[PDB]
Amino acid sequence: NQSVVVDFLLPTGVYLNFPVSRNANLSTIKQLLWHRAQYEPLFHMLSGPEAYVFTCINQTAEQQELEDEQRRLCDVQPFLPVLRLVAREGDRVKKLINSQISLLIGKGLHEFDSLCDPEVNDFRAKMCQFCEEAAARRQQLGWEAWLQYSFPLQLEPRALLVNVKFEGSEESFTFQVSTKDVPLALMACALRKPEDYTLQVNGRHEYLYGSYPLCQFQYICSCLHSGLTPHLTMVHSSSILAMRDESVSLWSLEQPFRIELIQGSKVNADERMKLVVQAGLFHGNEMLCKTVSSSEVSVCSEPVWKQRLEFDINICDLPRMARLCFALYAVIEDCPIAWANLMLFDYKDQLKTGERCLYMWPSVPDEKGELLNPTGTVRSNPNTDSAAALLICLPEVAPHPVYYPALEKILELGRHSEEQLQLREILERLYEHEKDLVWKLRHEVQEHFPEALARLLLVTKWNKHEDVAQMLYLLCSWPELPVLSALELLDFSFPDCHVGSFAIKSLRKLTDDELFQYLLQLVQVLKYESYLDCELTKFLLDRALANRKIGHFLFWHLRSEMHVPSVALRFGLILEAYCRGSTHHMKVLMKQGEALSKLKALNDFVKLSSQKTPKPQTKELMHLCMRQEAYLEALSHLQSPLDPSTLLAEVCVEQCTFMDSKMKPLWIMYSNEEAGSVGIIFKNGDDLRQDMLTLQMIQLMDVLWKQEGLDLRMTPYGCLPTGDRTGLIEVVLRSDTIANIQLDALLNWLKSKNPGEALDRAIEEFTLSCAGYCVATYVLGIGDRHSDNIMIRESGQLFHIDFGHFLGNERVPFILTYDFVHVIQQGKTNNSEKFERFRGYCERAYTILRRHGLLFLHLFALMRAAGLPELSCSKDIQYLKDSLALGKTEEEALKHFRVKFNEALRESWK
Amino acid sequence: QQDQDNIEAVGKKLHEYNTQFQEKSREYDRLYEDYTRTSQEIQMKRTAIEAFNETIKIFEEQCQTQERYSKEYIEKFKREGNETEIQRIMHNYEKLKSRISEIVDSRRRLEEDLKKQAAEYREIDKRMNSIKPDLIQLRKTRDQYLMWLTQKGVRQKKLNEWLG
Ligand SMILES: C[C@@H]1C[C@H]1C(=O)N1CCN(c2cnc(C#N)c(-c3cnn(C)c3)n2)C[C@H]1C
Repeated sequence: NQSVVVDFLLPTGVYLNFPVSRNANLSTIKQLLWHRAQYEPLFHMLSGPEAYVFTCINQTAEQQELEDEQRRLCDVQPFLPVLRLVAREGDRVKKLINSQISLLIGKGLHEFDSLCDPEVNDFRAKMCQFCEEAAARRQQLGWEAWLQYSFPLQLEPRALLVNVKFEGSEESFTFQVSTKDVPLALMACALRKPEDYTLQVNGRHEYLYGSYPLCQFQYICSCLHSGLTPHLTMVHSSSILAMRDESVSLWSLEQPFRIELIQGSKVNADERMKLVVQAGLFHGNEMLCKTVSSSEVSVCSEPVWKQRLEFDINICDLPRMARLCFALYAVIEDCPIAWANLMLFDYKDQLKTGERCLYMWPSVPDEKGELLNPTGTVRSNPNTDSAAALLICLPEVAPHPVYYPALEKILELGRHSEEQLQLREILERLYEHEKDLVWKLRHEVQEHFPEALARLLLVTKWNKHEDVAQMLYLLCSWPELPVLSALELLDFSFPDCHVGSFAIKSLRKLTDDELFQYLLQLVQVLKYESYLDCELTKFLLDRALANRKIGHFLFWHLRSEMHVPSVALRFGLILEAYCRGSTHHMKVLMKQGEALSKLKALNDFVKLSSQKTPKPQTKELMHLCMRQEAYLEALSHLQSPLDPSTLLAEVCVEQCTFMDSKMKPLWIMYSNEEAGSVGIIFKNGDDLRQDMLTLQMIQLMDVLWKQEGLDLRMTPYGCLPTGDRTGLIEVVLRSDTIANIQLDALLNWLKSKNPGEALDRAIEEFTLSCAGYCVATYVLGIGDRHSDNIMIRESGQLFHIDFGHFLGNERVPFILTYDFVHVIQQGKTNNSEKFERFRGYCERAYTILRRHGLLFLHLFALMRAAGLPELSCSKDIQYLKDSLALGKTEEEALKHFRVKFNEALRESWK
Repeated sequence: QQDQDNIEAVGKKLHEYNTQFQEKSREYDRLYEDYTRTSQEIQMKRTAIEAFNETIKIFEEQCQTQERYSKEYIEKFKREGNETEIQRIMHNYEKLKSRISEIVDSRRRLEEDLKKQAAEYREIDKRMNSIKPDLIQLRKTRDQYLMWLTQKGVRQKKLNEWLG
């Protein structure tokens, strides 16, 4: 159906109800309204149309002043078709952004207010002021610095021609220049008919500037290796400005910690069984004391216990990050029902008192099968209406409220307070005796073994406050550790705020490029955080506000988990903050979000139709939907989510199609005549997070290899989770799967796509890439590699897709495919000279990844936060240790790789 | 001092218990989809009801406005003869009031469905909690029989063919 009846509430109290078209923009609807209103009472008292703004209840239940009246009613997408007229005046810049944030992040901002939580309110106040301030500061600065913010350099870790021109001009100047020419030198040569200019790769938001040769830029590096002439535009400093605009101490409470277990609520269990609340205190993973249990009360919905639960720890001993943990069980005279964790101190360092209602999370029966879940989040279950709950009460310790001591008083306990031979063996390579031996010589560990900080934090006895003060004292004067060490300190094992702060302190030296390689791991680590305001969140926000690309990918990493109850709140408040400091970038992300929403609607139609009717008819019926104004315009002209410097201009509906997978991915083709025919895959139905990690890691290996002078011709293509079982993959053109090329044939295919002397290049491309993706898939433990999920490029390059399983999920052998060896050896039975060079590439590659082994171990260890099926424990991590042989010498490891290699060559024949 | 069947017979049971496990695992995972799905559907109803409240709030602000605005005005149409312009205003207001009744009725209907879906949620969660003890016991039995045959010295290839 085309038209919908809209209710119109006029400001005189008058009510009009008439039909309008879904496609009609608000500007038009106001005209129709005014035309009907003239024949209704009290019309003479209204002002003119432009005195008023439409108002509706949007999809997230918030009121929205509809200021942009060029938007279609179907895109505005109100809850009920009800439009109210109110006055334009009022500070509607604040109003506009608050509305636009609510739709952008998923969760509506009123849901933060509704919680009646100070922690939330103070986070929202402090972080939004911080972000708004940095954006105001950004605006005053120069065009050069703004260009650094908006379009940061894309660099790579002899002479050819270059096509130069200026903006708004048909003519273009071609001329010869060298590789080592800095960009400014080229602009001087272009001034032929300098520092008030910058070059742009036309058809793209990628610019060339700073003291770096042309070869270091990716666009040039891309064009040189291909053997092509670059195309550029000169742009004035004035033109970038057009872009730029539009009172009692805790240590005297020696009385054992206890709590009152009052009630359970909304419990769902088998009535024959009986309920037990098990409980325990924790610091990180380690227990602070023995776990106590309630009496076996019989199963009902609303069980009542009313028991004190005395723990074997004094209130003075409780560390800052003390974590009371509950598990509800159903017993026969064992089923874990639910669990919930609670921090004993609040965000203001105050020891919590009084009643507390923990809405519990359901237990998932896992392989470890522990009693309690001390790793799980502190956040209450969002489903307060239906979820089970535990009513408990933390007792009144004193008439005054009591805080955990300040750093001045922590350091004051530090101010009060032959052997080395045993310690070196332990650190320079822990059990009962050894843990004490480290603790005695804790001062020597700071002095001669600063890298051993992490080991030392674990030997610290966090359930006695004397120990805790001494460790913190050392920590405050602990020398700055390298990034690699700091990554380990973000892991859940180290829950204390002073450790967190030290880790972040050491990460501030990260360049934006390097920080991009770890951004995903850093996002997941936020799930381990206790409080909303934390050092990591401010760090991530700092870097997002200073760099638009980092800001972009921060947004999507957080946005794509807004469906997950456990993180919705924490991630929402950060996204709100980011947006307020990036109002300029909000507008870009709005457009992507809507494009994404059309694709979801579009895919769902294809899913349904393909079940019934055949492919060619479904292909044309897809196109019909895409031709619609709202669809075509929303999918057209937007910066790619996969890389915002890429520009998705004109959607080519004829080339647009879908693929034959179970979830039926959409294949969307674009065109930009300024550039040169980009495309994307919209996957909706499966989880893509595991594919991204795998690609991020292969990309990291490529970077790691390239630094040591080894380019293995990889294809590090984009992959981006955008939402609930939803994401994008960057299309790589002039490439098909080996299965399709095969329907002998590979070498024929390369012959046809690389005629004459170009075939020798294409084999070298194939050899180099086959090496990297052989080592990569071995190291990461990616089995199930067949011609349906491996792809060749016309250039010669091999690459891998649909990384479903990894880390052995039994040990995956190193794998050489006969078909690839045949191509490596140039179609011969025996070409030892070529095949030896190929063996050397694998061995070199594999050698370099061992050199950076701990980096992989640390990055993976933090991904255990994400809770992927195939990365949940030490066994998954251990796989990488054994694949990289990190417990061997460099030569021992390399001899086992050769034995793996040689037996994979033997296995290839059969 | 330490108080705590043929190999083929224990291997036959290892095949069985692993099957019974994998069935029960697939069952629990089906319920956990329903749990997670229904959790999402309930949150959507819990904010759709908020959108009904915020709409019904706006219609009632309109009614307040209709009375305050017309009270100070309508006396002029009475003294200046226009009984017809009075009657226009009132019919237009009864037309507003009549519309609120539809919106309230549709909010009632949603509130009814979310009452039903909250009962479904709790039932799904209940059925998961009577599958958990079966599942965990089948896990631990399966693992006991593996430990037994490994100690007895059964070849890794033989254990693999029993496991599925
Ligand atoms: C136009 C025609 C309908 C489409 C079709 O059926 N095709 C055959 C399979 N194919 C695929 C399949 N999966 C992926 C992934 N994931 C990619 C892919 C492309 N680039 N990248 C980085 C992955 N390519 C190539 C394509 C031509």
